[PDB]
Amino acid sequence: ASDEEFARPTGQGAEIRDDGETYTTVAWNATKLTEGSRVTDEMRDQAMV
Amino acid sequence: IHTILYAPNGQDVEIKDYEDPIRDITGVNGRLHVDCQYSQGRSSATVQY
Ligand SMILES: [Mg+2]
Repeated sequence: ASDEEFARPTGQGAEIRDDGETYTTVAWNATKLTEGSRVTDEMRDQAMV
Repeated sequence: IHTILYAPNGQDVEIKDYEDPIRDITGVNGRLHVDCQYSQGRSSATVQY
């Protein structure tokens, strides 16, 4: 939503002017964060951990 | 001599009010429809200077 404003100083009998609540968005665009690791079968067998 | 009074609502003077919320003015309006006709104009004499 738009910021709050100050009401307007006006004459008598004058039109009340429009300054309506105005809207926008922030767009999220979720980015795929990825991580890989590869290990050989002999490595997996021989390692202590 | 006949005074002919027409009103769309009721029989006599119609008063209407309005509130203007854009300008903060109240109005009062009045209306009547009127004619006048002689049924016999030979029933009347004018005095001329
Ligand atoms: Mg503004």
